[PDB]
Amino acid sequence: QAPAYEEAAEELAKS
Repeated sequence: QAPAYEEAAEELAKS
């Protein structure tokens, strides 16, 4: 599942 963590995965690499 993706509990508001999959969106942070893109923000982590795109930081």
